[PDB]
Amino acid sequence: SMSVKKPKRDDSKDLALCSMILTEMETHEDAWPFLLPVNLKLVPGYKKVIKKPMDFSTIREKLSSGQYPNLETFALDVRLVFDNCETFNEDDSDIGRAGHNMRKYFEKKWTDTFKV
Ligand SMILES: CCC(=O)c1c[nH]c(C(=O)OC)c1
Repeated sequence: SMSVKKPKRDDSKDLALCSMILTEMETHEDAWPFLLPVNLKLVPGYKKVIKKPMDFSTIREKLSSGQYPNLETFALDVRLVFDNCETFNEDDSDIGRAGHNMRKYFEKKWTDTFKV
């Protein structure tokens, strides 16, 4: 509270570390469904069903332009990518599978990078 400061983790490397994780995401072989925004004019349903579209290139742009206040807002957008994917795709589809795989890949890198 006021004048009662909690000790707080060093956050000076967060931007660089998030960029690094995002690069590992981008270069994963199952990243292809998520590299670019879904084409809202070629994909039926998507615009109406998915209220907040998100993809790696949009995350990269936001990261590169200081639009994440902290690492948690970054993780929220990354998870949003995979939550959208689950909403729109069958688990037993290539894209569905890819989403699960990439989510797992992210969360381990997240834990290993920041959870001490
Ligand atoms: C034609 C199908 C298609 O373009 C598509 C289906 N699901 C998705 C998607 O969820 O991208 C992440 C794209």
